[PDB]
Amino acid sequence: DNQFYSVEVGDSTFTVLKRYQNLKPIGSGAQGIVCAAYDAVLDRNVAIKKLSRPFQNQTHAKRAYRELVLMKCVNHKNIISLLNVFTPQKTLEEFQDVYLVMELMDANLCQVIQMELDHERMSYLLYQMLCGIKHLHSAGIIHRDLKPSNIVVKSDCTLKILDFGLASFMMTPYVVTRYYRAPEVILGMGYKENVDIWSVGCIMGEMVRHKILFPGRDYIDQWNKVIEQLGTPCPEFMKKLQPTVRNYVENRPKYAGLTFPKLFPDSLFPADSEHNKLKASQARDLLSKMLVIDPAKRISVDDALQHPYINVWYDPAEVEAPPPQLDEREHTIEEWKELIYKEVMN
Ligand SMILES: COc1ccccc1Nc1cc2cnn(-c3csc(C(=O)NC4COC4)c3)c2cc1F
Repeated sequence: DNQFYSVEVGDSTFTVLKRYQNLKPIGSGAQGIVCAAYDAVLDRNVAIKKLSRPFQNQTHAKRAYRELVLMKCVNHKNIISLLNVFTPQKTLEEFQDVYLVMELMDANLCQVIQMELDHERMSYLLYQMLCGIKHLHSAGIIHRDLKPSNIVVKSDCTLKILDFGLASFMMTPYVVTRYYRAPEVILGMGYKENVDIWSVGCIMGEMVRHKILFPGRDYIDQWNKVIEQLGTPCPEFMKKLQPTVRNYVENRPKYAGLTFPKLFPDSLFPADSEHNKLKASQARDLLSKMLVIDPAKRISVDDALQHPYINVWYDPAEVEAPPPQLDEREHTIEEWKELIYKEVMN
């Protein structure tokens, strides 16, 4: 008679509704554990993420409350949608965990980057990323923390973006990934819409190079790998920095920056036919417009969707979407509990 049952997937206890059967682990981020299962009601396979007590601290509660509201507020083919929310607990006092159900995908973008892709599939994945990004901007949402681990794909090359970005001490052993954050985020300078274009550039470069473009233990090593490859930024970008961080960055050794045919040689691109030779140059051209330190010179999302390497998928009903207030604050763990609990009850 109990409409719930408990399964032990790895070390986490998955207490889900009886409609979800055959639970199997598929992924693991930092906010919860994800499982695949068969939804006996909808007759389809779903992905279930379990958020263990998200009100336990401010970082977990701010992120959980954020993505819980936006996923019923924003819809798109390239932005993941909510299928069902539930908690096995009955009252606010007993409230513990939140389970998010979404349509099951086939792989992470990290698994796809490890593969060798043609120009058709690379351009299509990059087209779907810019479509969902522009819908986020159309809804007044800027990500600033795009990364392959939060992007899922299917075998038919369909792409969807999992999370909604940044708004922070972490009491956890798992470290966050910062290799894809724009220089303005690395140095704290303020941003516009095109801050996510940089993250697209690091991903697109990684699909070609099969190596993290700007690795490092901290922002100290990361900014080094940026200027050692793209070059020391121009003084107009310099003066836009805060005086403290402007001094440190200006005091670094000056680099001319390697050219883009050198950062991405032709041997890394499908270059056997004439059509493949042209697409390799168009791809490298999009890398040149996206991977630039200065945001004022950086290409925008709308201009990237019209780039020759991308606009082969251009379709008006697919690019844009309707545009659908502001709940940013600081609460206690008890206040955060009720705020998240009522969002689950809806
Ligand atoms: C509700 O979820 C969320 C909501 C909000 C933010 C994040 C999430 N997390 C999240 C969602 C999804 C959907 N798909 N995958 C997936 C990766 S790999 C694979 C697979 O191996 N599929 C094979 C087995 O049958 C084909 C399937 C996910 C992995 C995830 F971490």
